[PDB]
Amino acid sequence: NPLKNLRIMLKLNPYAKTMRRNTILRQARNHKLRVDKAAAAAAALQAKSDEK
Amino acid sequence: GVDIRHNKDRKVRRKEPKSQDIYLRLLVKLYRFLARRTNSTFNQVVLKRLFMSRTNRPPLSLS
Amino acid sequence: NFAELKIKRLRKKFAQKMLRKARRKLIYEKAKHYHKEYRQMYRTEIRMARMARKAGNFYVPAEPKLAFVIRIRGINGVSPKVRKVLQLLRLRQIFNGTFVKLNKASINMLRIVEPYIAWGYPNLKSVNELIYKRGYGKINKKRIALTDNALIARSLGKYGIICMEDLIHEIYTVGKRFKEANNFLWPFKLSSPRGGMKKKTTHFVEGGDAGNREDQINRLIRRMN
Amino acid sequence: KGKPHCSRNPVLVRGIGRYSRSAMYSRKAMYKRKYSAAKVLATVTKPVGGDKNGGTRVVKLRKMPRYYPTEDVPRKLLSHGKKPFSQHVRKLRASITPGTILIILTGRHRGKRVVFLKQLASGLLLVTGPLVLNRVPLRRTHQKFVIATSTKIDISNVKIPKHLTDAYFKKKKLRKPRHQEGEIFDTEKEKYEITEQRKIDQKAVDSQILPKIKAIPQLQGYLRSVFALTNGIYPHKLVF
RNA sequence: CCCCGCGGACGCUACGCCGCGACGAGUAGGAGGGCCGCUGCGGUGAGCCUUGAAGCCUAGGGCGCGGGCCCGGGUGGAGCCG
RNA sequence: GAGGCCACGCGCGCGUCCCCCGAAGAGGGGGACGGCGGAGCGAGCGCACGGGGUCGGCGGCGACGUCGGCU
RNA sequence: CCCCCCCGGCAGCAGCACUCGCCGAAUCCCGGGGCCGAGGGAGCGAGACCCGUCGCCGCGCUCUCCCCCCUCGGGGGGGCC
Ligand SMILES: [Mg+2]
Ligand SMILES: [Mg+2]
Ligand SMILES: [Mg+2]
Ligand SMILES: [Mg+2]
Ligand SMILES: [Mg+2]
Ligand SMILES: [Mg+2]
Ligand SMILES: [Mg+2]
Ligand SMILES: [Mg+2]
Repeated sequence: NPLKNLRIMLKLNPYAKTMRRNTILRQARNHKLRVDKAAAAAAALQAKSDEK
Repeated sequence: GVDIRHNKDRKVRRKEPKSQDIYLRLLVKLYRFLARRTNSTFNQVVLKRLFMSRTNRPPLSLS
Repeated sequence: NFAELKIKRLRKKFAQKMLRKARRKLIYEKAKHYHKEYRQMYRTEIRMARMARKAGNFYVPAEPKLAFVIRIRGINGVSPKVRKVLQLLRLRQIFNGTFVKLNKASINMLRIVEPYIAWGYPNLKSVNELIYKRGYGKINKKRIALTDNALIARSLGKYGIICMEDLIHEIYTVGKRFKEANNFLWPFKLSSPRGGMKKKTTHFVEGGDAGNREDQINRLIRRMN
Repeated sequence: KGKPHCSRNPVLVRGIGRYSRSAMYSRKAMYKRKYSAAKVLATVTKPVGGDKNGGTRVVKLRKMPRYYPTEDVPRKLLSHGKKPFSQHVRKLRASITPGTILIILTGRHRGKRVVFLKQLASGLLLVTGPLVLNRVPLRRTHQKFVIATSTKIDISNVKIPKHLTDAYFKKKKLRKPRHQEGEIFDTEKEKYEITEQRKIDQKAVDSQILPKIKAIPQLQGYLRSVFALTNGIYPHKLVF
C-alpha cells in the first residue's frame, strides 16, 4: 500500500517526499510558534499578576 | 455475487488436431514453434489450418 | 571484439539509465505543477465566494463535473433496464465504485439506477485514496495492480498520462482523455462500509443511503475503503 | 582515501532527510567533487619432493565433490530484509527505566519484586532483587513477562560490571560428547553449580544497591513480599 | 585470443512444464475427463504365485475432492494382476 | 541592503533577453536563459518503509513410564 | 435584562474553561491488539565458482579541505563557491 509504505509511494510519485518533508517542517515550525506564543501569554499573565 | 453470464466463457475452437497422425503432429510442433517465435501471421494461419478437420480443409483442384 | 562489445553494452546501459533519470525528473516536476494547480483552484473558489459576499451578491459554484458512484444493492431481482444501466456503468457487483463524468446523459442514467446506487462528488483526497489504495488497471483485459508507473505509461502514454499523478489529475480535473483514463481503471472493489449504513433501501434525503448525497460521498468513501 | 564524515543530512522522520536534493548537493559541495576518469590463488604450487617426480605439483584448493545427491533443492529468492536476531533493534518499554521495581510473572521467581539494572544486547533485562531480600540473583528476564511498577530507586552512579553480558548469563551444558547410546545414566553434573565469579559479582552489585534500598522506608519489606491477586482486586483497575 | 581453476543446480512424459487475470448455485437436459470399477481377447511386464493365487474377515497404516486404490494381520488352498 | 526555497551547478562556440560605454544608438566589454553545435567512461563502500520471512535467537522434556499420530 | 450606539479596544478563536460545523495537495508523527508468510536460479557481470546481501525506488560516506563537541583511534556536527 502506498499511503502506508513510504518507498512505494516514492516509487509511484517522487514529489511525495518533498511534500511530506515540507509538511513536517511546516508543522514543526507552527507548533513551535504556538508553544512560544502561549508561553509568552503565560509570562505576560505572570508579570501582570506579580508586577509588584 | 457478480452480475455476469457464463454461457460464452469457453470459446469453442481447435487447440490441436483431433487426428493422431504422428507426422501431422510433428509438423504441428514445428509450426507451433514458428507461430510463437515469429511475428508472421502466415504461420498462425497455417497452424490453425493444420488444427482443422477434413471438411474444413477441402481439396484444391489443379485448375 | 570483447573490449568493443563491453563498451557497447556499457554505453547502452548508461543511455538507458539517463533516460530513466530524465523521465523520473519529468514525473517529479509534473507532480509539483499539479500541486500548484490544485491549490490555485481551491483558493480560487474561496476568493470568488469572498468577493461575491463583499459585493453582497451570490457566487454560484460550477456544477460538479465528476461523480463517484457506488453500487449498494445486490444482484438479485433487478429489473432489466436497471441491470443494463449498471452494466454500462461497470457496476456488476455490490460495493463497486466507478468515476463518472457528469453530463445530461450520465445524470439521466444515474437517475435510472438511483435506488441501486449511492453517488456523489469526490474530492481530491478521495480520488487520491481510491487510486493509490485500490487502483487497478485493465491491461490486456487483466486486472493488474498499479504497482509501477510503467504500467500506466505503456497503456496511456499516447494520451500524455504516464504516472499515478497524471492519472489522478485526469480523473479529478475531467480532461480530454477522461474516457480513456477512466476505462483504463478497473472498477474499484470497495469493502463493506465500516460502521454500517443508515438504510440501503431508501434515499439519502429521507434518512437512507441510495441516491445523490452531494459531498457526503467522501465520508462514505473513507468508511468504505 | 579520506576520513569518513557524519551524515550531514539530519533525520527528522525515518526515511526522510531534513534537506532536499539540491540542499544536500550544496552541503556536500558536489559542484567541485566531480570525477570523470582515472584475486585469491585457487591453486598453489608445491615441491612434491623425491627424485624424478617432475618439478612440482599444482595442487588446487577446494577439490570437486566426491559425491552428488540424486537431486537437490533450488536456491531461494532474495528478501531485501529479514535481518538476523543479533542485528535486530532492541525496544524497551518506557515504564522500564534503570532502578525500577519490576514484578516477575513467570519462572521459579514468579510474583517476586526485583530491581531493574540495564537492558542487555539481546533486549533481555538484567535484574537483581537483591539475594538477601528475595533470593533473586543477578539474572536475565524478559520485558514482556514483567510488570513495571511506579516505585523506582536511583541506581545512577553505581558500577554494573562490564563482563555481565548475554554470553555471561547464557546457559551451559555438558551432554553429549564421547557418548552415543545411553546404557549408563549420564544424569551427572545435573546439579548446577553457582560459580565463585557469580557470587563475587552478586556481592559487588548488592553491596551498592542495598544502601539505596534502605534509603527509603520499608522498601526492603516491599521487595521481600510477593505479588498476588486478592479476590477483590482486578489488574485492569490497579495502578502499578 | 577467457583460463593460477577445464568448471557451473533443475529443466522440455512439448498429450510436457511455467506465468498472469477473472470466475465457481443448479432440476430436466447436453458435453468433457476419469492413473474410477467388472468381464473376456490381441500385445507387453525374462510380471506375481504352494517360501502361498483368488475370495473373505479386520478397534491395523495410508493415499485420492471422489469413483476407488495400495500396504499390514488373519483365514484360505491354485491360480492372478499392471 | 548588516531570511526561506530550488530534482539549480564543467568548459568553448553559437543563438534569445538584459547592462555598460555607445568615438554613426557602429564595435567591443559583462550577466541570465537555451530544448543549439563532430567525436566514447566514473568506481568504492554502505543504510534501507525498496519485485510475498527470517533469525548468523532460545528453553524444557524424554523408556516398562511417558511423546506424537486432527484419520 | 433586552435593542441601538459616536465608536469600541485587548486576548483567544470552530478553544488545552468538551456551547454549536464542514474539512485536509488546506495532513503529518507515534503506539497497541489480531490474522497471515503464498512464492523460491532476480547474476549482461567476473568469463561467475562459500548461499546471486540482486532489480526498481529513497538516501549516506569517500576518491577536496578546514574547523567544532565528546571518547581515546572511535563517535557526533558546521560546511567548503
Ligand atoms: Mg463467486
Ligand atoms: Mg451457471
Ligand atoms: Mg430482494
Ligand atoms: Mg466494529
Ligand atoms: Mg424491495
Ligand atoms: Mg456448477
Ligand atoms: Mg482547531
Ligand atoms: Mg515460503
